[PDB]
Amino acid sequence: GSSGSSGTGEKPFKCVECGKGFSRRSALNVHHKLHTGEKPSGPSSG
Ligand SMILES: [Zn+2]
Repeated sequence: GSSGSSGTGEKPFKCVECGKGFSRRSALNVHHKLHTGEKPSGPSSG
């Protein structure tokens, strides 16, 4: 079997979409763009 979660960091910056962990207020802002915008799936009419 496998066990031993030792992947902690306590980063100050975190994504509001997944909760990632960054170090600067820039790298996190860029990773966000990835969230806002995905393949053409689910026509959300408006
Ligand atoms: Zn994210």
